[PDB]
Amino acid sequence: SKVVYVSHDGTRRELDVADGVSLMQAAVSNGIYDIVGDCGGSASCATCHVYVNEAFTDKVPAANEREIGMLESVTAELKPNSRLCCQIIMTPELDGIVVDVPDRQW
Ligand code: FES
Repeated sequence: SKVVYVSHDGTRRELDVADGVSLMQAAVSNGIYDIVGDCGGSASCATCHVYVNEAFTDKVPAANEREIGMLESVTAELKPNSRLCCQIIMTPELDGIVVDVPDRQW
């Protein structure tokens, strides 16, 4: 399924992500350098921060308590649509999802 990672300067990078793969994993294994994913996807670091386009924030599972706590420590601006993309699992239902990546993770 399609996922578009828009870098902070506007570059739209599209990837085909298989079902069950997190957006963080697909990102770090396909050159999306603006996403670090340091902890490996256990909602333990804040380095996979992205802004989910509002047309999809409702189709994606709500952030659990751990993510909510971790998001408080994001280094870039924290927005209402901020999410740790390691917590977003790709599914056909999300095909076309767009996420904007901040200018910093650390
Ligand atoms: S990869 Fe660490 S919180 Fe997402």
